[PDB]
Amino acid sequence: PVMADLNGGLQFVPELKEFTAKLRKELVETSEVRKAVSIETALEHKVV
Amino acid sequence: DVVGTLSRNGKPVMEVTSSFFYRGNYTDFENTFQKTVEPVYQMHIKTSKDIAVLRSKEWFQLDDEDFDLLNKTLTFETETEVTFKNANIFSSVKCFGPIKVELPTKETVEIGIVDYEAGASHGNPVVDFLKR
Amino acid sequence: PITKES
Amino acid sequence: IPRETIPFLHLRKKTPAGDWKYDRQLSSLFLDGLEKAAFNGVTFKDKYV
Repeated sequence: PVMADLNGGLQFVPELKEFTAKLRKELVETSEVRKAVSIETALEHKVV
Repeated sequence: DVVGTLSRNGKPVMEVTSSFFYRGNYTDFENTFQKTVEPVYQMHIKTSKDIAVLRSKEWFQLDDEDFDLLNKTLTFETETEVTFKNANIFSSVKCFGPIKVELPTKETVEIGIVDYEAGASHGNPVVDFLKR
Repeated sequence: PITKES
Repeated sequence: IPRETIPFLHLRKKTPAGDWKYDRQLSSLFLDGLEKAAFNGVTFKDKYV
């Protein structure tokens, strides 16, 4: 029997779950704050 | 709108307020000004996004930049002074007063200052923000 | 660089 | 426990690589538990199984 690792060295990044989850949090955080700050600077412009 | 202050022994005792109206048609907006004392606005800061939005605003100025706002309750005790260009457009808009954090004891304590200043505006964007 | 054996 | 020797009963630790290899320390903890148990007994009072 043959066993082929076709896993791009992913085995070697530790705490793969916590790390994966951090990457998603930081992307979403960056998106959310930019969308909110966008909407609010738009409204502050409109009021003025 | 007029505001008196009666003092005895160089100490305030009571405030009088009286409002007068000159019936007629008046254009002299350069002699027009209005100061209002806004209601106290409260905000529960839950998310790190909430705090990012506040730092976005020039007028939100903390004593200590690194103050941890997360899960704190801020109050905004705000006066707004305005001058008029005409019936609609304000010639200038000022909105200032202390920003306070609620402690465990329920005592509010100054941690910074609202400081907004502007020329020709159609509105006060600080009160608009705090209202919503 | 991550795929040595430490 | 002769160092170089793996006991007939042991515990294992997960390596960062992800395999479960013998761990001398945890195995000591367990084997000492057994020795204690054999001489003095173990109580399970207040254990719901």
